Amino acid sequence: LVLRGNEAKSLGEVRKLQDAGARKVMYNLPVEDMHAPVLGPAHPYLKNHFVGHVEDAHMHPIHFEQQYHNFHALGFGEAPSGIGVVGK
Amino acid sequence: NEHLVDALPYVDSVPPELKPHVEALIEEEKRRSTKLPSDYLREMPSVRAPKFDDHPVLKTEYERVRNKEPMAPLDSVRYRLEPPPQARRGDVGAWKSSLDNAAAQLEHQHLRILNQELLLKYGDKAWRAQVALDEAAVRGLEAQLAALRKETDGLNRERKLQQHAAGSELSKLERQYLSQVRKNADIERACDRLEDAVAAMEAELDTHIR
Amino acid sequence: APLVQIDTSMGSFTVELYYKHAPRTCKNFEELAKKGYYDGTIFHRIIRDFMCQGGDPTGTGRGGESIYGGKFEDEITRDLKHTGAGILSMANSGPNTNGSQFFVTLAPTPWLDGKHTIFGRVTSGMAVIKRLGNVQTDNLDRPVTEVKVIRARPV
Amino acid sequence: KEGITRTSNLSAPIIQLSGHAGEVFSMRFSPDGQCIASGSFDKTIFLWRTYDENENYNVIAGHRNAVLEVHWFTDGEALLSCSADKTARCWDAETGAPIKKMGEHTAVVNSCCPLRRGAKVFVTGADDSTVKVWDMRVKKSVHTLRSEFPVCAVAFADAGDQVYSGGVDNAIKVWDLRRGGGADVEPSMLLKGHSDSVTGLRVSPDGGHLLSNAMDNTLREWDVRPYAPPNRCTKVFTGHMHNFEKNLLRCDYAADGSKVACGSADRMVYIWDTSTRKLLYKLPGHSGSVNEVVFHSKEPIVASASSDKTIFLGELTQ
Amino acid sequence: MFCSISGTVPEQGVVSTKSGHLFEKSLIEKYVRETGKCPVTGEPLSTEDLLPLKVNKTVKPRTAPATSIPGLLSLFHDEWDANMLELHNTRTQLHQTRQELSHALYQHDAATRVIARLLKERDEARAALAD
Amino acid sequence: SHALYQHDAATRVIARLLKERDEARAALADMKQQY
Repeated sequence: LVLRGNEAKSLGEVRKLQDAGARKVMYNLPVEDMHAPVLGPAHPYLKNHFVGHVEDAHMHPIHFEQQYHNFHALGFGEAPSGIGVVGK
Repeated sequence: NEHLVDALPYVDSVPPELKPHVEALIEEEKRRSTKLPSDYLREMPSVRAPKFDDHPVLKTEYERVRNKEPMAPLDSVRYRLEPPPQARRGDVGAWKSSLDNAAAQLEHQHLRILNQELLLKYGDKAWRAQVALDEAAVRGLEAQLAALRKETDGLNRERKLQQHAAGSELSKLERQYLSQVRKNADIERACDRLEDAVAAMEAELDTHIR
Repeated sequence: APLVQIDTSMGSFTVELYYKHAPRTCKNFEELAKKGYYDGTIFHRIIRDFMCQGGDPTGTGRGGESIYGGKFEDEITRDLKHTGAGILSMANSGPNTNGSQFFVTLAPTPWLDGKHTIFGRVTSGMAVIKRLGNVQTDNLDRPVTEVKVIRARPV
Repeated sequence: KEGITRTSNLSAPIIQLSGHAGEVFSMRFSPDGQCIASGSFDKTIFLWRTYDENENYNVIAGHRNAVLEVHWFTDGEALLSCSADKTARCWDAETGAPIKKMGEHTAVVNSCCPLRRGAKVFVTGADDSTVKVWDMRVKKSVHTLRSEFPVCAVAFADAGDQVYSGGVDNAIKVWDLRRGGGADVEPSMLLKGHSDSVTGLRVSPDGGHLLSNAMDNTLREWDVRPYAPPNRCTKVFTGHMHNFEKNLLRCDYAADGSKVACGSADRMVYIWDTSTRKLLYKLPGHSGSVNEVVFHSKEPIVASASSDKTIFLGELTQ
Repeated sequence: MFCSISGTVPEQGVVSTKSGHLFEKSLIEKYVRETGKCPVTGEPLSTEDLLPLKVNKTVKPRTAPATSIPGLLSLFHDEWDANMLELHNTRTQLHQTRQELSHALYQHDAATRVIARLLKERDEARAALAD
Repeated sequence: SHALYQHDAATRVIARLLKERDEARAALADMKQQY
């Protein structure tokens, strides 16, 4: 019964991808489906604004001001990306 | 009449040197088997006698044929088309027999040449067509084969996928059974602590009498 | 191994498949052409002066299957360098992540040497590639007139 | 079109819950899985239905500051709200009336967990470094333990005799309340391995496992079984984020113990497969830090709450 | 093209309507009245349900020696020779295949008994290790 | 097609079950090695 089997199955249709442009996700897929990048040569230069990506944010107001003034006045503050601190 | 007495074969590969072991086990299984027939066709349906009790024709046909003693080819000696021999020459009714065979073979060869002329005149595209039809049956049959191969392969692939979906869960269930085993050994050292705690209690009553 | 054929809604052109410098990739393209995979299969990403990507059946551009079941590894050399137009290379999302997606280059793209496994070059129908690079594309570099690959097959 | 295996009865596989006017700090599904208790920074609790309209049929008010943490009580009709206005409050859900408001804490009552088997009793740990145990029918607090550093996350164990509290002090503690009827008990267990504060604590559906989210950007899984190895640490998860916001980012177990969901500060809803310790879902869509994620009691539905005044409510496909 | 029961192209081509199986006219009439059923499966069938698929078979090509009354009857001869020369060999192939099947069935029964036994072995082994 | 394949499958069954047997045997063997 083990006669011969292949690994061709479990690919094809099941892997549901979204169009390389669409900025919504209509269904909750796994990370490998929804994510898992487009393809191809970097290109020479799909973004949101014109010169970058503008995204809404929501914090509590202490945090904008506190970080804006740790850098603003002191010179050195927290990166708003969550990656370390900025400056000297 | 067993129901799905199966361990999955795409998961559970039979080892090399387990062929001799499983062979010897099946052999001793055989040795003291309950009703060892090796003619167990007795329970198989009765394979009946060849049903021509209403045609003696096929009756005698089979009675000879199983002995394979062939029928002789048809009347080759009459076919050589010969008139009455020495002991048959003088009698004329023998020349009536000769009329029969000579005239019969005469028109034999006549309608023979008629049929041959009729095909070599006409038959060419008929053979064209029937050889086309033999090729059609050929290719249709191999098409059936490719189809059956395809559907069966798809079913086999589905079976393999199902086997994979199960063997993983089985393996993990068994490894967590082994972890349940080590957990039992943990609670064994718990029983150790039971003994130790009672030995410790074997001091409070001492002080109590003291 | 020689001479696979693409015939597209813009035209037909034929690429050789380099045997020695990249056997895995070439065998992939050979067999995927054979199996009817690159049919339909619109050129989804066309950038002038850069490349003509194709090979994703889903039209998304996110993933195209292989014959090995998924990704496979590059075959970058110090020999195979993207030097001019018509070079056929595989599209990867980084190192050793090729799928099926390929791109014909329309220009010399040095900045891809070392990242994208070449496996061939367009032997016949460079006119089709020139006409196909200049097609109208949207802000995503997607041809506004679908450029289908109506049939791909070896010859 | 696209026909991908509708799991739940929800009209759509991704539903956003709006109507709040502040950050949403903690949420909770009814035990019978057809209610939502959402507690916002706007010191208000929205009650949503999980099916057929997602109707916020009641807004309960009565806290004077952000309602930081909400659970439901074991039968689902009484609600435990905990706030920054130093006041924890028991409400009746069907009605819209508050039942018992205890405000014994001196500072913001960050964390609370009501006991799931036994009496109507809930733990609350606040900024005063004191973790207090609260029985429903007495008006005094039944227990009060004093750490030295402000309590961020607290949970009551499955079985009902110990309390887990984790905070800014780099170590989460397990305390025994029956072992302590005194006012300066010392901690029973010291789970160490987080490199800074703990923010969220969830008791596993079997009770042997405790989930801790840390601003060590690390989810850690410890075992609470009294017979453990020397290191009770079992699992580590990477992937989520904690930032300068230092919001109360929580934990959750899927109702089956199969997934673990964390709220993150990178606005992403993270859902790991506990076994392989790897990332199953990384759902986008939130504009603010994701505060708490709750797995629906019956179905694989995940609902998240963010600091963006909305709550996404959807099902998982794979 | 062939009647399933016949195996060579029917000269009175007939499918039954109920079945999907094309049949020899005389033969399948005899068979429908000979058991009352569809000989492809055993399905119940009646003789009129037969459908006269007739598109004029007349293609059977005279071969070279067969083109002769002496030839046609001589090949008639070796033909009937071969028809019974196949049927009897199928009788004995049935017998040996049937015998093989019986042996296989007995082997299978032995295997089932061993699996039943070895399972008791393993189940008690594990229940013991549980102590 | 039933029988021969089924006996192959039964060889597989008892192979699985004897591996299971010797696995539990090694389990008890480590068990009593401990004590």
